[PDB]
Amino acid sequence: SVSKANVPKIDVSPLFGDDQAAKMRVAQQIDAASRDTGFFYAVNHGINVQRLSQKTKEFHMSITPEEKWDLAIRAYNKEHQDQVRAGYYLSIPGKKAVESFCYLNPNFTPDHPRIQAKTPTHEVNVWPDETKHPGFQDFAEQYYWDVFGLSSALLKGYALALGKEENFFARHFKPDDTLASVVLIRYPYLDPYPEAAIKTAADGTKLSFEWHEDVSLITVLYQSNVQNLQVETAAGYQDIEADDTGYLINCGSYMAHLTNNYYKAPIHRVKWVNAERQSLPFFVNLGYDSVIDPFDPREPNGKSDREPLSYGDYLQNGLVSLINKNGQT
Ligand SMILES: C=C[C@@H](NC(=O)[C@H](CS)NC(=O)CCC[C@H](N)C(=O)O)C(=O)O
Ligand SMILES: [Fe+2]
Repeated sequence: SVSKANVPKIDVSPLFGDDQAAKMRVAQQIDAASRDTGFFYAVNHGINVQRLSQKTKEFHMSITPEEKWDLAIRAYNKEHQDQVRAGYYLSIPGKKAVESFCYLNPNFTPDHPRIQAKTPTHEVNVWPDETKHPGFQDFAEQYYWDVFGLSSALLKGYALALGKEENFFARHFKPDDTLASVVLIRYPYLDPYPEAAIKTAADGTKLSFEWHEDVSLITVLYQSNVQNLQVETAAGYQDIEADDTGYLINCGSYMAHLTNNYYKAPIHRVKWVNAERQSLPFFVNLGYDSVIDPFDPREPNGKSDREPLSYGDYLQNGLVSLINKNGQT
């Protein structure tokens, strides 16, 4: 039988305020978690996650096959050549159970300079029809900003944890340019459950999604209360307990690049569970030209061999790489 992973619950509320010592104590907990399994739960985050789950459920349960084609990314709909990242990722009954809706920075409009330059990784969100999904766009855009706010607080924790000034990451994470994404994932109950949608691990464990590191600086995740995630540690894969009041946080491979692997991007996977459930990640990405200098907090002089890498280059190589390893989602 499988061990439970150490995933501490960290009260992050001090990261929103001005008590500096209290913030350092939070930063210490982030450091410890980041250097152990690489996961923690942010609690006292201030987000209304009951409404987030409720409104997401309404959307997933009421969207029709026709609307899905109309919002489809280009992998499902060749008419939609500008939609690499944003839109609907369809299920395929009998083959692929998971389906999702991805959106980016709401400030990415036709008049934003990056959209006018056609810079890669930037797109204008697509939305379903307002009368069919009343309030959904407004809710989802407001959600993007609420989780942006949590994520900025978190990034102040990570900076402090690494011995830097608090805005070290947060100042490259800006409303005007962030490449961050929200994905509203539906994992359905199905019987019979399509076997092609289940993968078997080297240890026999049935999976919905195989082992990987995240393409992110950090990932800020809300999930329903159904246990599914596993993290690889030196002792094997361990179960991450559910907590549908908190956000599950981990570093992605950009953080590992910046810190010369002092904060690793923890390898994790998703168990197959036959139950209706939701997974709503926010992938904290910086702007296309952010190029933080890699450093190394193990070393007295803090210096690293690694070459700077622009977030945009990282993200474009990274998103195409995760689709070829683990399949189209
Ligand atoms: C967060 C956990 C979740 N996994 C996933 O969604 C997997 C790996 S984290 N991720 C993806 O497909 C990356 C797409 C990122 C998004 N379209 C974007 O353009 O930025 C799961 O529950 O399967
Ligand atoms: Fe992941």
